[PDB]
Amino acid sequence: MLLFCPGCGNGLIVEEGQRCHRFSCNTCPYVHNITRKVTNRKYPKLKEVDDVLGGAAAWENVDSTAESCPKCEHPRAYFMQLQTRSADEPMTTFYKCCNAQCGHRWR
Amino acid sequence: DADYARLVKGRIEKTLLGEISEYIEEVFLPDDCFILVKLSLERIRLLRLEVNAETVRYSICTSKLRVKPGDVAVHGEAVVCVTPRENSKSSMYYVLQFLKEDLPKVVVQGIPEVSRAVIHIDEQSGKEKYKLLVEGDNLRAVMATHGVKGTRTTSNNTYEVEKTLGIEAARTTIINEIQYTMVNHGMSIDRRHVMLLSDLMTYKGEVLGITRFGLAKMKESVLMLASFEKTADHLFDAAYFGQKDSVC
Amino acid sequence: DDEEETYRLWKIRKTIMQLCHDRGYLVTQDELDQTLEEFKAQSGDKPSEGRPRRTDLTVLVAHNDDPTDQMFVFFPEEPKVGIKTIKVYCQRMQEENITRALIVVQQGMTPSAKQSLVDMAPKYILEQFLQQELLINITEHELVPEHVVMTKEEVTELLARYKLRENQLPRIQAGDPVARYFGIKRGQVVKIIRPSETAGRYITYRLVQ
Amino acid sequence: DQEIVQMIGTEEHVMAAFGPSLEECQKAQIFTQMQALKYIGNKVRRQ
Amino acid sequence: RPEVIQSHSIFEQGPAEMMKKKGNWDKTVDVSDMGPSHIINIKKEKRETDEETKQILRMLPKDVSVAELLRELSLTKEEELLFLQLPDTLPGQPPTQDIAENACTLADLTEGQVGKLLIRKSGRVQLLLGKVTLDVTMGTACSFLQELVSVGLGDSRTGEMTVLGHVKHKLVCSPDFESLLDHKHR
Amino acid sequence: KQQKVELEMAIDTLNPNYCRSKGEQIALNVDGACADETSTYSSKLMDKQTF
RNA sequence: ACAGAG
DNA sequence: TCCAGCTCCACTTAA
DNA sequence: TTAAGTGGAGCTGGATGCTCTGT
Ligand SMILES: [Zn+2]
Ligand SMILES: [Zn+2]
Repeated sequence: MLLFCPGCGNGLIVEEGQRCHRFSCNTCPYVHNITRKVTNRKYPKLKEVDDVLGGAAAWENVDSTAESCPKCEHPRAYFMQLQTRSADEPMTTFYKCCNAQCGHRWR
Repeated sequence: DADYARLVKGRIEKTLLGEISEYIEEVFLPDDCFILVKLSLERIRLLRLEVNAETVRYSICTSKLRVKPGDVAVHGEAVVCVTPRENSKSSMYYVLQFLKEDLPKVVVQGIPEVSRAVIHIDEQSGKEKYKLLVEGDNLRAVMATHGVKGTRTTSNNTYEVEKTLGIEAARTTIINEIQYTMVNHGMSIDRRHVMLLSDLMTYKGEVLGITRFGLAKMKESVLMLASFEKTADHLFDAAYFGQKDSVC
Repeated sequence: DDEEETYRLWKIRKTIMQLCHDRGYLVTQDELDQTLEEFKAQSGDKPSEGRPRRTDLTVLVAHNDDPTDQMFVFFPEEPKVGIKTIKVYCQRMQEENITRALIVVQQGMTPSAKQSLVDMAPKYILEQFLQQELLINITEHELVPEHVVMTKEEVTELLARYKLRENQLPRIQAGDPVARYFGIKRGQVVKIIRPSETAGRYITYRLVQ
Repeated sequence: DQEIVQMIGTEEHVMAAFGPSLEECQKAQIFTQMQALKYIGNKVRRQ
Repeated sequence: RPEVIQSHSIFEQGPAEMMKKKGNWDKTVDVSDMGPSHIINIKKEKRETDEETKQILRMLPKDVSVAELLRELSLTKEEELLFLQLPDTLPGQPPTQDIAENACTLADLTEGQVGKLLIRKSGRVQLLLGKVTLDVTMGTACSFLQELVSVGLGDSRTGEMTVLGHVKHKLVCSPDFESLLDHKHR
Repeated sequence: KQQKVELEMAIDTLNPNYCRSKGEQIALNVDGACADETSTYSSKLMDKQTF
């Protein structure tokens, strides 16, 4: 990330001193000792998942005493939760039911 | 089955490191600085890919800044840290900003030249089988990946067919592609004409065009070369070499 | 991995067996039908398996001409093969007194070692193959017809039926992949049996130049 | 450099896209107006 | 570099990755409580959005003029320096100023009550400056350092400079052209 | 007239945000090494920031 | 040099 | 307005 | 340490439908 000198407002560079790494200006004496953990997370865009789970994938989210799907009222359906974008998104829930003479897709 | 098709789809399609990493961060420390990449292994398990942290370590150090393999560690089964160095060729050690946007453009699985791909199905009632449309420019790579029937794959570009399969397959590709383009617009040409065109293009062991550069290797007469394009240069060249011409 | 890598060491060796069958060398029947599960016998999977000197071939003798006409097949372990490794294979070939040798590289070759193979000798001919080409037999592809390399006593009949010279036939390059499959040189004449749309066949001829 | 990046924009990807131009300017010793004008004057085609 | 990399079917434990990641960078050399190692809390580096300066720590909605003139009287009695922009001509006459119907600004009027500021229901704020009702709107919110200083040249070449305070908010005044227009149209 | 206000402010030295190894070098670059008759800084260091 | 026509 | 040749310059191997 | 063979990048030079009918 860009960080700028409070004095002259040029761009700081990271360098190493005798006790710490420092943010340092190239044009004025100002330095800032990195005393503690500092971070910057990008969170880039992940792949699409729409055509990846279709067609009898290796799902696993099913559990004992799981709810039946609302239309058929049978537990013959899978359900999953995934991030669709990066993991700062709150996970969305989706489910699909597959029964005899019955095909549907629901949210 | 489609489960077999998506493995070989992901085996050839260009998959970026920035497309499988959930967060890519710099971490500044009082003793060190590096870049930390945590592989979202859930989306690795869903995409059915042969990639983990040791594969990403090997995908790094292929055309990136000359980073050393010692500079990259595999501390977990997700995290991959890249300690940068001084490039020392018009570069400052603050090159972490270069790798912060450049490291998500390395490829960990697939072919570098393939743009995208799509699973294609048929419609006929007798069967349901899955062919594969690869918008790419590397024929030898698609013929070599496990799971793709290399005895039965073709291309549009005649240069790749000449480079991979030979001159005779390039002749057959020219025939089939000219006839396919003529069929798709409601026209019809007997196959002897396109056969004569393809045998005229491939009778010197190389696919020559119908440009002024392919005609300058097929035809020998100075007047035939100079009555079409670049009229003056052939005249001074035939004056220089003392080239006699036939009137045949 | 350890399944995709041994699959390649199966398929490359099988394609080289079919290549040596096509040129005229001695390949028995139990080497062409070598299944992967039967390939797991002479060497196992990767760490006990040996690439560079354990999967070589020097059994290949030309059964037609003479049992001394022999030909190497090597698997260099490093990706880029330098001059020194070519010197190693050269002194090995010198000691065994073989004249022909194939090389199956893994990624490519450094540019001076490719230049070395041109001027080793006119008697020490070597043929560089990449292994990404040998993963599929280009003869068995549906776009490439059957080629048959002709003898001189058939080329003399060909030039007598059409009353030609040699330099009026069509051409095929020395660096063509199907030309490098049969190892043909400047001067030989190939026969291409092109398939028709009917049940018939067409016969064309090319010159290697 | 701060006022230049202010006039360009204060979003994150805008600064990320503009960063390798500040990194080029700091490679040369251009930090002053007279230095920048001396750099430009050595690139002018003379009339 | 060994190329034939090996993989396995087993599923990674969530906490095992979390604690491995934790152990990779939670190490700290902050034990050096020394002068050089110390750092001044009031001279942190400037993260670029000036409202969002704090990147490192010890651990917005847009306001309207009725919400500014409600907090400065009810929430706190403390005085605040506003910087308001008026229109170019104020509805006055230059008093015997040697004229042409030119611009009448604040450099021509005298001291005294010059107007009454009317705050209305539903957020309307008007500056009634005589027979005309003007309109008052917020300006671009400045978030940098503005200082209302004084300069006194009490003598020929020496004098005093005094700082009076800081300026945070801005007001922009404009004539209500619809209301000035609806009296006599054209 | 033509209002052009030039200030000068003094930054301290004993704070840890003042790398003296760079201040000595920049003061040696700006000042004459021992002249000090007319000189932008009084001491051996950069003490001011002019506006 | 421009406009037409097929 | 679009596209093959020609020439300059870094980039590894090898001695 | 450096000689050398080969990649990649910028510059350069070529080309762009057939006729009549008039001012
Ligand atoms: Zn600074
Ligand atoms: Zn159902």
